[PDB]
Amino acid sequence: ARPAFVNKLWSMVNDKSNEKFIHWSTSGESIVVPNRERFVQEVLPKYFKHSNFASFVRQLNMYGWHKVQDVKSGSNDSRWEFENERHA
Repeated sequence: ARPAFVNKLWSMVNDKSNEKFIHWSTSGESIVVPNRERFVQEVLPKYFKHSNFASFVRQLNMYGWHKVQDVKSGSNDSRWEFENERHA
């Protein structure tokens, strides 16, 4: 059956009440978390009793989602946009 994590992710990203904290890009291709801190503080607890961002990202990685590291080191860090490896 669909894993509980995915059920929760699909539910949270599609719930308009979470819009400020996590939403699909307007293209519908990536999942955007504008600010890590607000998301962890206001959204995460609603779906996972005792979790944290590292746990959330670890689960995302297993399903093909990645925050591409395209900015040189030393050259924000709070914005997290996720893109999936699997393409059409």
